Amino acid sequence: CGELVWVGEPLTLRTAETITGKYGVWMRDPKPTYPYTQETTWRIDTVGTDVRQVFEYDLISQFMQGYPSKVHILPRPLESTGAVVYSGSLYFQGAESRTVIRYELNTETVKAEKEIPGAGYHGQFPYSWGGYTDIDLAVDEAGLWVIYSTDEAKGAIVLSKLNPENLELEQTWETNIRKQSVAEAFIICGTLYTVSSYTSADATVNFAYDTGTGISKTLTIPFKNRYKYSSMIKYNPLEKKLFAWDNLNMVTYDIKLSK
Repeated sequence: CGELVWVGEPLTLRTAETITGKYGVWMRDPKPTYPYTQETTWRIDTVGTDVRQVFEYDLISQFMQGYPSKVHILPRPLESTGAVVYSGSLYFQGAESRTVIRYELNTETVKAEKEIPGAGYHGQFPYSWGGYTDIDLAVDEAGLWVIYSTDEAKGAIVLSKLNPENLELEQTWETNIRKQSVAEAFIICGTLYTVSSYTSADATVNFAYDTGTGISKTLTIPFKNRYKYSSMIKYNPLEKKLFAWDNLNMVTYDIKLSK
């Protein structure tokens, strides 16, 4: 679980789109929990205002291969498609709010709701590609996180580790990078990494903040994005890959860590 040293070229995901026909924003659980398995996937369709539908699929279904097994109707709409599934629950930001909601998928139950203290929302502290990217939920090898900013932090990235059961903020770190200066961010092995553009063609993983030590540094790892679409990239620690949505396709990026 060392420092990132390389990011691969983006590879189009064809699996879920092939079996289902939907390009959709796809999510997988890095801690699959019975009765779900590694073949289970969830899609948020990105069409419409105040989206509440999450579609659940078994891609090796013995009953209805190709069609959703279940459609969940969330009790609050999504602020953005940047939700995560972790340990059997969907964690999402409620529209027009700084609230994170834990929705248990197999029981359709809200198990926790938490206001992220002081967090900006709805266009106050977006990433550099704009949109409602103020609050970014992330999963890594140690569980669930949230990436945000606050007025007191003057727009610098704040990072909190979340208790997945009750959404308490178990530890917080105020980092030394402005959120609006980077295009997206993700956590790998307890290090926050950010992506920046530095010309019209060229982007890099440009910064690292290690939550274990507090130490940060500039990086220059090439990051080959196809587009500049306001979204959140999500690390999947089970697959050890980054998953991104660009409005056309889901793509994965392979990673290498120093050994």
